[PDB]
Amino acid sequence: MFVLVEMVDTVRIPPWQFERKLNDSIAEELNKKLANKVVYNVGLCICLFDITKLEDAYVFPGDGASHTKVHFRCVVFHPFLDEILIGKIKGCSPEGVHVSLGFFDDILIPPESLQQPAKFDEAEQVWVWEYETEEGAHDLYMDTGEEIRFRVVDESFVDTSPTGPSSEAPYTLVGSISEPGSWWTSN
Amino acid sequence: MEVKDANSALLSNYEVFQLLTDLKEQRKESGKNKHSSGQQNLNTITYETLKYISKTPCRHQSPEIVREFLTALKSHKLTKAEKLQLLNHRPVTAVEIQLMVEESEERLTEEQIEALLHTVTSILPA
Amino acid sequence: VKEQFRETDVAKKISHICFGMKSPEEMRQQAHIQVVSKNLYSQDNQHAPLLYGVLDHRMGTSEKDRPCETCGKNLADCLGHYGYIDLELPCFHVGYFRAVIGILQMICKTCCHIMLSQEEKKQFLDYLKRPGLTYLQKRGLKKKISDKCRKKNICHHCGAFNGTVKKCGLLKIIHEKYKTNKKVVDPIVSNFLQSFETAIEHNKEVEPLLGRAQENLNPLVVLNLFKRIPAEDVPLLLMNPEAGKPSDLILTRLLVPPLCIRPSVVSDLKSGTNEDDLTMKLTEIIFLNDVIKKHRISGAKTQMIMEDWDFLQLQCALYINSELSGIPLNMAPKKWTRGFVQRLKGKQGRFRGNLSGKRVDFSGRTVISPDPNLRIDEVAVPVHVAKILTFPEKVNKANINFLRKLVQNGPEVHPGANFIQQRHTQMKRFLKYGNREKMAQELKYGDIVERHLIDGDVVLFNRQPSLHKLSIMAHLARVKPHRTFRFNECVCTPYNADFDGDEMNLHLPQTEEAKAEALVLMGTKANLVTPRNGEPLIAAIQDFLT
Amino acid sequence: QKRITTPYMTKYERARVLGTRALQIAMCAPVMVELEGETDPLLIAMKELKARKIPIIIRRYLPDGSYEDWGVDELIITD
Amino acid sequence: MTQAEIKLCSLLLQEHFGEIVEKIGVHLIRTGSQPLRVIAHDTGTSLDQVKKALCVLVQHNLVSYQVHKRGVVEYEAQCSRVLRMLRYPRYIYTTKTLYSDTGELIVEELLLNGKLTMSAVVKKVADRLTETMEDGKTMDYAEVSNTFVRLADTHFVQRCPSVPAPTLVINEKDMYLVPKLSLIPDDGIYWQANLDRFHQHFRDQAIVSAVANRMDQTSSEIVRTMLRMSEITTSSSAPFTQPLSSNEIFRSLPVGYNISKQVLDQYLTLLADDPLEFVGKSGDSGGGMYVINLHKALASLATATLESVVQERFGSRCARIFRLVLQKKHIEQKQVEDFAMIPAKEAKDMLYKMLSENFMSLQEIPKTPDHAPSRTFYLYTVNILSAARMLLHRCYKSIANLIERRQFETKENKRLLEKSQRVEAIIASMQATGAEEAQLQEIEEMITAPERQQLETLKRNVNKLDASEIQVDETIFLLESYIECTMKRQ
Amino acid sequence: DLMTYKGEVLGITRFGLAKMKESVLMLASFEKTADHLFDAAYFGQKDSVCGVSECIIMGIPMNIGTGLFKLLHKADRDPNPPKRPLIFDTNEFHIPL
Amino acid sequence: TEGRSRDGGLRLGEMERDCLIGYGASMLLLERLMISSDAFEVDVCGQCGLLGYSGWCHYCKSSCHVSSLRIPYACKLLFQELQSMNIIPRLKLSKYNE
Amino acid sequence: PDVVLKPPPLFPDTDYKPVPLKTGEGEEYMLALKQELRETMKRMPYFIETPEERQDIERYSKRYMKVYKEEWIPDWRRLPREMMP
RNA sequence: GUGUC
DNA sequence: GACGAATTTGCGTGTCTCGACACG
DNA sequence: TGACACGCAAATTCGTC
Ligand SMILES: [Zn+2]
Ligand SMILES: [Zn+2]
Ligand SMILES: [Zn+2]
Repeated sequence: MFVLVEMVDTVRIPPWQFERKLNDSIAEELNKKLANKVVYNVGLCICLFDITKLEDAYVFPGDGASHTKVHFRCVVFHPFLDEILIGKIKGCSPEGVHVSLGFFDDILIPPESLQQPAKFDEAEQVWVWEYETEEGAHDLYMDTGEEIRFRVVDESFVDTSPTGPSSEAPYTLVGSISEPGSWWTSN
Repeated sequence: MEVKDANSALLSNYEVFQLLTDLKEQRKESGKNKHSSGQQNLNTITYETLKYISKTPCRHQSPEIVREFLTALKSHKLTKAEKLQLLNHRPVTAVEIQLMVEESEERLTEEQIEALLHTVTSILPA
Repeated sequence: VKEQFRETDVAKKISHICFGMKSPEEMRQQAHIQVVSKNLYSQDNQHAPLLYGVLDHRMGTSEKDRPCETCGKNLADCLGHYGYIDLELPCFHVGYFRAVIGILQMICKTCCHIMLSQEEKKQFLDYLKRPGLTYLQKRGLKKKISDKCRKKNICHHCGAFNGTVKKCGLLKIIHEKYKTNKKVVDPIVSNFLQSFETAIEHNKEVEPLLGRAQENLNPLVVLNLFKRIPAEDVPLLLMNPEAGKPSDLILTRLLVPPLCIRPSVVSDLKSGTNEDDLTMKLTEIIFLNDVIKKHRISGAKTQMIMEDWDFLQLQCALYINSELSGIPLNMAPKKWTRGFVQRLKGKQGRFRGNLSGKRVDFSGRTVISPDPNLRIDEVAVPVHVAKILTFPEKVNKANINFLRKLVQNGPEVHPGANFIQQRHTQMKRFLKYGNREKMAQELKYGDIVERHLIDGDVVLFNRQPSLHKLSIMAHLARVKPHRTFRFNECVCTPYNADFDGDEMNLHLPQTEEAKAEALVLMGTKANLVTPRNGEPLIAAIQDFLT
Repeated sequence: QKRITTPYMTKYERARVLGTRALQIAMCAPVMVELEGETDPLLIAMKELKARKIPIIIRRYLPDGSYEDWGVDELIITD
Repeated sequence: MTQAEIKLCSLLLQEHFGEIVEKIGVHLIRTGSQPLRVIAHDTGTSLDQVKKALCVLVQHNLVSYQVHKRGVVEYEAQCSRVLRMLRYPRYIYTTKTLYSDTGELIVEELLLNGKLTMSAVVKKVADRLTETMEDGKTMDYAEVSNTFVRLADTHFVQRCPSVPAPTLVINEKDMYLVPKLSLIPDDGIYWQANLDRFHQHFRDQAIVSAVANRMDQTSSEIVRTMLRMSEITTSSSAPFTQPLSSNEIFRSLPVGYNISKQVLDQYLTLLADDPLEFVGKSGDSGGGMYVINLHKALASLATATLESVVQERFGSRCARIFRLVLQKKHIEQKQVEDFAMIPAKEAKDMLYKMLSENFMSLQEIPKTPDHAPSRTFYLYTVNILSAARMLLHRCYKSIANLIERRQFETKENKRLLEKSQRVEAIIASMQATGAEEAQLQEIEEMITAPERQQLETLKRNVNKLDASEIQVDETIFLLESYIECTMKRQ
Repeated sequence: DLMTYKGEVLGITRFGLAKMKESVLMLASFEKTADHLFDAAYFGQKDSVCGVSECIIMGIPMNIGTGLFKLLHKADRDPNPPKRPLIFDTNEFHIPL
Repeated sequence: TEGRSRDGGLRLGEMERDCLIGYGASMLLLERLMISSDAFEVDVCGQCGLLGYSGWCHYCKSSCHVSSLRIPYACKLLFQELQSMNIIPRLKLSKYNE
Repeated sequence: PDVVLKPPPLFPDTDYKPVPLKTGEGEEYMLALKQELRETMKRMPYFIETPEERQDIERYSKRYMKVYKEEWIPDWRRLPREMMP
């Protein structure tokens, strides 16, 4: 839901589905194709916005289908470096914290959280924050949490492709504690 | 597949909201729910996206108010990208203004900050 | 977790084909296993493959007692792997001999620089660099350049006299240098002659023999003079730099082909195996690779190493052509073997024998008989043949009750199907072992069903001695229980049948796209005049005329 | 835009169009005619051509690379 | 020229210059002369970057250009001039061993900028030297120019062809003038170091060192003197030194050496009556003159290099047979063992191992129009030229492998390196503010044992490889001087 | 006219067919295979498969007769459909600094 | 296979191919030579034209540039036979749309 | 005539070991001289360290990008007149 | 190899 | 008068020299 | 056991030092 990217690909229409409009068909089979798929570096596709220009169809001898090469713009979720967003924390780990978005269900913050964070999981998941300049503040974070506002940095792109003969998180983000949710910010 | 331009036509979240609201209301009337998993993936994506958008207090703003607020903020300097970065969330607090622009201490003054603050509070409802 | 986008099935076409020769380094890079053993079969419990051998199962399976090793599969989904064999002494090639004797004439043998002038090199290069170049214009350019390189015997870059280059024997190169003329005495030949008497005080049987002592280029000096040639003058030498390179002309690393390309013969006679001639030649040349490495330590003279070297060199060159001319009688084998070009060259080859032939299925042939009770585009097919032949078709909304009745009829009756295929899962099921009453109901839209030959089919009928294009035609099929071929006598002249000993053949199109193409072009009503002159060929015969 | 090609329908294109239509009708395609009770969609593929109800466009390519669009209904069928 | 030199210069221009320029540079070695548009087309690079690469290559006098058929400009890259970038440290050291830091810092910037004016050399040398001193920052321009004149009159830094249509035809003259300076604007005069002079000096050094450790320490002073009088009259191609007599030699001998006339003639005749045959006397009953032979000495040097290579690789017993067959040309297989007392088995083994590596040739002598490998005579002979030319092709791939190994280890411990170097600047600026030993124990234990042990080995490995590189490229220089002398431009 | 458009009067033999046509595997499928294949490997040229024999061997439909043209499906299609107008990106509003 | 004693088929030689060529039919000529005789699906690479396996190359050791095509088994056998004769048929793929 | 079933190693252990190098104060002087020549010509304007840099979105941090772009004067007078940047 | 077209 | 250069002609060598089916 | 297109090579003539 951040950047709309233009793409081009050939889409074959079934020979029995000729009663529906070619535009409606193409739009439906391009919505079904790129629905919940992650790509190399552009990001994660969400849906289809619209087609720009539609070329003619070709009937190759041998199959009998209809191939059309159309340019379409799909909405991909790819934020930039200095962007603040809110999330609901899934759980805690001794290495960062595991938080999720609405659809994107994998982001984890590293130990770089605050000035005095302490982590220890004896039986449950605990994140405590000590803050002493001249008075005493103790903030406690347990099994679940909501409304954490942070900046998404250290973006990583890993590709999964079959290595060797054919006989797992493609998108990775971290967060810096900015505004834990009373409200106490961090600068 | 081939890509003409990788990063192009940076859009907003309300545009996605408006596009996904009318996308599913006509899909359930027309669609036969024929392909189970292929349609299930799209349904899940759209549902999670619309839920995240509806939890975001930015759905009660039609495009004309967006255009008016953008023309109002066009006035001073702020930034092309920080324009919609500031519109993505509610800047009601003065601390979030300091985090919107990475350096908001030397460029302008805080009085002009509360000015645009009340300008935005007069724009978005609650 | 989220799934990554991936292309469903990569479907592409072939644009063009490029030809090129590989290097031993790339050969080893592609190769999988290195064969060092000559023992084909291990002398243990049963016939079993020996590891690191020529008949190994790591290059691909050829029979059905053992699975594959690289990727677990069977003989259907297995393409093949290659191997590399290192040779002790580099050897000559059988097809790249003319290229080598031409390059030896072009480039020097003392400096490794093409003998041309700076002003002529550019006037050849700009003519070479043209937007339009055919394969014949480069055939004559090498011819034109070899002439100017052979006119001059003294190079302009350095000051050494080369001589000339001609071949001798079968695979032997003698560079004619140190010529002794009777006009003036050259200092180079003088030093050459003074350099030889320093050893003719032990054996006085070479002073009558040194007068024709010259330079004999061996593969060791040839391969190294191909490594000192500049890459600048290669584009002018008419050699594609991206495909090939001048050094890659001497074989020193042999590429073991896949094992699926050389199937083994089995006998129900003696519990016996029979290998391919390629495998036997490989086991014979590997035994020559180990007999030379033993003699250097064991201690041999120059000639006893030289004849083993050139034997190993000739057995590798006779492995591809295998019909080379000018072989010494002591080296000539008496029994005949076929090589790599013998699979290509010949009537029973692979170019016009397999590729052009490609024997067809769903066909037959039977003696013809007269039947003046049919039409011009009709032919009678026996029921026994119609029961064997099947035609696959997909079930539409109009073909539901028409093929349900046929599958209810059965395979033993003439109108009916034998194999049934499902819509999504592509697998065929018999109609003789299973029940027909239940599969008739179990039918969906878009199901392939192969039924027997029915009346009203575009079926091809022809003869074997085809000279003109009207020797093959397409008619409508008709089932008649007489166990013989029948057709009208008027169309006997195009086939030129004599109706006493003629056995004509018949073909059945399988795809629907070709069933409509043989009806409009190869039609009996359409094809009535001949393209030669324009006269109608089908009018009448003797009896009707009388 | 003016056509520089003969208007008569060739048999080479007639056969290929008939084959394509026969292969497409057997793919559960919407028929462009009310057919009689009869199988072998090849037999009814000629019926649509005789009535000029075939939605297929013929693209003729020239040696240089020029494309020419022609309609099956615009072509003249002679037999 | 070949794939080895092209692969070497590719890395040499990728580590010295940039990737874009080295691409066009390597593309200019596969095709001799090509138009600018055709180059920009087939290379795949845009026009601006191609022009940048071309002007970079021209500024370092690495590529030449000529006017062709209509008005076109054909560029040509010479690989021999490119392969001389591995001897820059040796050139600077040879300039610094005779002269002082003046000549070193004058010539080290002439090879990093190619065509440069002397007003710029004096400028930059003066600036750097004033910045080097602490209290007295006074550097005379006259002493900087004095070493420049010493280079100019000894023929070390010459003038490149100046400016005398689609382009201008650069012309060269014999006007090596030194325009009189004006020290606190002279344009159109650029100076450049002369490399053949350095090659001649290295040849004299090698000759005198060989004749030193060969026979005597004193006769090398005499030959170096005989090689000092001919620096002006003799050139590189000339195989025979201009004739010189003993009476003129006794005039110019070192100041700290008192050797009389007849014993000097004694030394000279001992140098003449010598199997090495470096100096040859042509005289009379009265007197005469001596002439130094350069080619027959370079041949001996290359021969000694070949025997050293075969002795280090194969063995001393094997080099013994190599020298035995080099002495007795065209010897036969069974008669080599009656000379060399070596067991027949491993003798034949050594002979075949040598011949299978292209170290020896075998010549055929048949008695029949048929080859008849049985009924023929084989003879073993040695060729010096081809062996030197084939070792030269090995040295280049050796240097290429060394460079690839040196560049390989840097990119696995790279982020570790610029991360440990980033911690260096954190405390380097902190120590200026105030020294905290607690912030020192922070960096004492912040780096782990394998985090600090990697640089320790990497520096040693890089040093070893860069030190082997020079010992290898001196051998190619000693080997390329014997190949070019026998080569006669017809 | 087949043996005169080149400029020389050719005959239909192995040498004449080697001169009139330009395909490697085609010339190899007529007479000696080793010579033509080795010459092609030595030269190292590229061959665009467009002959009937090449298209039959490799498996491409030959572009002679029925394969000379291309069929196009005629259905309800729109080249340039009306796209959704933007409410955010209009550059006369988005003025850079 | 050859012969009736082993239940073989019929042979389609060149003289009968000339009759189909003179007519001008390309669909049936390809249907009864490639579709009904030997239809094989092979895979090669775009970087370097070579016969791979399981969508994987042993020359580049990467499955990025991998594609497939339909070829008769005879042609693939001829390619695998010629590659052992120092004759490598470097192939260049393309899209049928291209 | 014996047969080997286990293939030889890819690195056959050599006959003798390599030779140690010669070292003098001039040798490490030349080593450091080469190590500084490489680093300095890596930091020269002639060395093109700018192939092309792509930037998708513009940021506000434009202060820490003040790179000094001083090309050397190409001296077009003593240069091919056809080539004009 | 034999037999037929 | 005598030597380097280019022309015409006898002689050496390689490739195939239609298709199809059936049986032992 | 016919077909002639390729090389390979020796006899011979115009020409200029
Ligand atoms: Zn396998
Ligand atoms: Zn030469
Ligand atoms: Zn690959």
